[PDB]
Amino acid sequence: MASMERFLSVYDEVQAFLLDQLQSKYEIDPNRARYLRIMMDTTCLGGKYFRGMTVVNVAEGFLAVTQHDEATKERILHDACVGGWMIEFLQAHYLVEDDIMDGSVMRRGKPCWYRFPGVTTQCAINDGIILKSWTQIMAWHYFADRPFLKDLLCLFQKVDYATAVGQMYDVTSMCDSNKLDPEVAQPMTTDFAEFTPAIYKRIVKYKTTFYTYLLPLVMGLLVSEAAASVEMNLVERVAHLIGEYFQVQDDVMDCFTPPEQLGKVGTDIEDAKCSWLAVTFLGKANAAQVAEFKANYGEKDPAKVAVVKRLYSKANLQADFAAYEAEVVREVESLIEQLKVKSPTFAESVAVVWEKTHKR
Amino acid sequence: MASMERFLSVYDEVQAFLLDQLQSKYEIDPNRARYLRIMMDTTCLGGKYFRGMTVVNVAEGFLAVTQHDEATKERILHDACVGGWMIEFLQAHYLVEDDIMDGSVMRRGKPCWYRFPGVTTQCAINDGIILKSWTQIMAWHYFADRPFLKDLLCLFQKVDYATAVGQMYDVTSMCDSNKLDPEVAQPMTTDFAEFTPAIYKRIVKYKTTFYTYLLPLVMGLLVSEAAASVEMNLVERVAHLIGEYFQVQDDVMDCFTPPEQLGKVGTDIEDAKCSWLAVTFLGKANAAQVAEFKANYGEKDPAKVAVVKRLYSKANLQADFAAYEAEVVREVESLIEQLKVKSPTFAESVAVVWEKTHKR
Ligand SMILES: Cn1[nH]c(=O)cc1Nc1ccccc1
Ligand SMILES: Cn1[nH]c(=O)cc1Nc1ccccc1
Ligand SMILES: Cn1[nH]c(=O)cc1Nc1ccccc1
Ligand SMILES: Cn1[nH]c(=O)cc1Nc1ccccc1
Ligand SMILES: [Zn+2]
Ligand SMILES: [Zn+2]
Ligand SMILES: [Zn+2]
Ligand SMILES: [Zn+2]
Repeated sequence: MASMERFLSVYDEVQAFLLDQLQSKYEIDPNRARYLRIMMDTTCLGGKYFRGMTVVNVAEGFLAVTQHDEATKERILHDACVGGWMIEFLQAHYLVEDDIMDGSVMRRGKPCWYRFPGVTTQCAINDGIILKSWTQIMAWHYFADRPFLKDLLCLFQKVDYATAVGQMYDVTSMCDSNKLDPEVAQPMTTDFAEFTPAIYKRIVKYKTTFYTYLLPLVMGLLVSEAAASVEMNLVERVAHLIGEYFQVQDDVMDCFTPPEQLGKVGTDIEDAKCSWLAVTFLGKANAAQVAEFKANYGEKDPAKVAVVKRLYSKANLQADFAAYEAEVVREVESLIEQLKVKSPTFAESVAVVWEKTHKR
Repeated sequence: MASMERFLSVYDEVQAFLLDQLQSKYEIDPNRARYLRIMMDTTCLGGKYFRGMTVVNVAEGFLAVTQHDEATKERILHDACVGGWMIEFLQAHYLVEDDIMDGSVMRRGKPCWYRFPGVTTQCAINDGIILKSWTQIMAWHYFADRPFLKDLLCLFQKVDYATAVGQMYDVTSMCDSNKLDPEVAQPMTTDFAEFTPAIYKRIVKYKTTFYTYLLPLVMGLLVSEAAASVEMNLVERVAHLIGEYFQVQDDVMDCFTPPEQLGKVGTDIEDAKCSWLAVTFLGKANAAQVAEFKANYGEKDPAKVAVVKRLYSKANLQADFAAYEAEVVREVESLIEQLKVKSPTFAESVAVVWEKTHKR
């Protein structure tokens, strides 16, 4: 059975389990069950399933080199699919809530969930809470007797937390740290002194890399009972590196990819985000350019946004990106090589992860 | 050491642990650490700590009748305080998010968190996410080697889920079930056919009773290694009963307690909530009264809200409340008696829980 079909069948299984349990144990009625079914499909389906499928990929890698009964192979694959879905549902939680937080309009060419006419923010916040609770219901049901249950919950827990910490880092990235105060409305930074590579890296490391690359990799090891075949510090390092790279790409696209292609109208400039473009622009700009940046950034006014886009174009940031790219290639290759010492197989899964990110 | 002082010291300990771990492991800076410290205090402190203190109370009950080394008594009490804080932080999560969801103004005589000038909804949603992640960080750290860790996480998990399901039941309670559809903006019910005792009970059972009464009781049993001294079905029944009663009281107060006393301006009528007053009014009203209710309920207009308040006054709902109260007294006493069969001590903790609710 091909990986994607297995993964998608498990979605149907898991959905049916969750909705059946709401009827038998939580006194739900059919109309609310239908609402939740539609919520799950709309928020969890329709992406590329990169994260969930990485869990499946890692597990398949181990199966190819490990002796097992056929029933055991199927069990490990079912586990990897459920675990993949846990990550996809955790992402869905964060997308729902983030879209609300940011007042976002679209996501993947469709309205944000909260904007659906029969949803509203009042329900959507709670819907996003339910998305994440479903991750736990899945784990407790499908993995109840599994030897990796503890380590899987503890890891999941840490990644979730890191993610929420990263969201805080993100939404506060255009404030001056020394001015943060719940009592005082937060001015946008005037100096941009905190738009540095190191500050940027911290945002991205927590907000994206733990759930997008670390969790899928390590969950595939856990459901494979293979975490002792890897040096965990190398897994962390490679995950944080590829994940950073993934975000820089996302930041570039926000500014330069046509809205129809992107699935949304990017607003990083208007939102004054600490993006890779802004940090790298401020890293090479002259005094006059920095001044023109400060006068136009973080403003909804389209004339000012176009001034910022023009400043990025004239600044030839494509060249800084090529250079960053080349350095990421060196380091990712270095880590992959290091991972071969203890597990060729896992090194190869990381290679696959890298190819799917590198050239996308 | 008195229970409240122990409980409050543990708060300081747990806060310090969480903020220290954010500095040493999550790369946090001092200003964001301060923001989170202020968030925790503002959202978790200042209530009566009924829920957290119930865990401590149950545990103290067992200590009085069980042989242990002094160090063990202290360990069990420390555990009960951490576990109490887990519940208080879970409530804080839900209050933060619910206040946002409902567009609430005040809570306990202070502005809702999201309304603080340097917070905003964009941060507050995430803050509420962090509140709940902190429950898990506490459990994994303080209870890592504990024999009850599994059962405690699994229970916690189920209660959290039940709560989010109850929130869905609540926010959808003024819609016609058969009209729920994410594609279509939801009209308020015109018939009120779903304002029944049984539908009401389901809302309250999930939205409040699991986290307010069941979880504190059962967490006190778990940290005491005493869950085999009780019949769990009796614990559930008594928890659901007292919790229902607690909510009916809350519903009455929303309408009739002066705003300064309540800590907020109650808006159940304007929000068209399925309250105990509305269900009991519709249960005794004549045709003309029902018609006047339908014309005025669920409308911000103060003239219409005063018409609804007047209809409740003329309907002498105090008498239905006395009658309900008397029946709750019978049943709670019956369950307490039943609980004495296997544990006098735990029966007595439930009595204390009841006295603190009954006459408050
Ligand atoms: C363009 N420049 N050259 C490198 O080698 C790295 C960067 N910028 C960067 C800063 C923070 C995170 C990721 C990339
Ligand atoms: C201005 N130009 N037009 C596009 O479509 C993309 C870019 N520049 C770019 C910046 C950083 C990395 C890669 C490309
Ligand atoms: C007033 N009436 N008499 C009872 O004995 C109970 C109710 N009403 C009620 C309905 C749903 C939940 C809780 C109370
Ligand atoms: C109208 N009246 N004035 C108050 O202050 C309270 C009530 N009535 C009431 C309704 C149900 C239960 C208890 C009291
Ligand atoms: Zn965001
Ligand atoms: Zn982006
Ligand atoms: Zn609410
Ligand atoms: Zn209320």
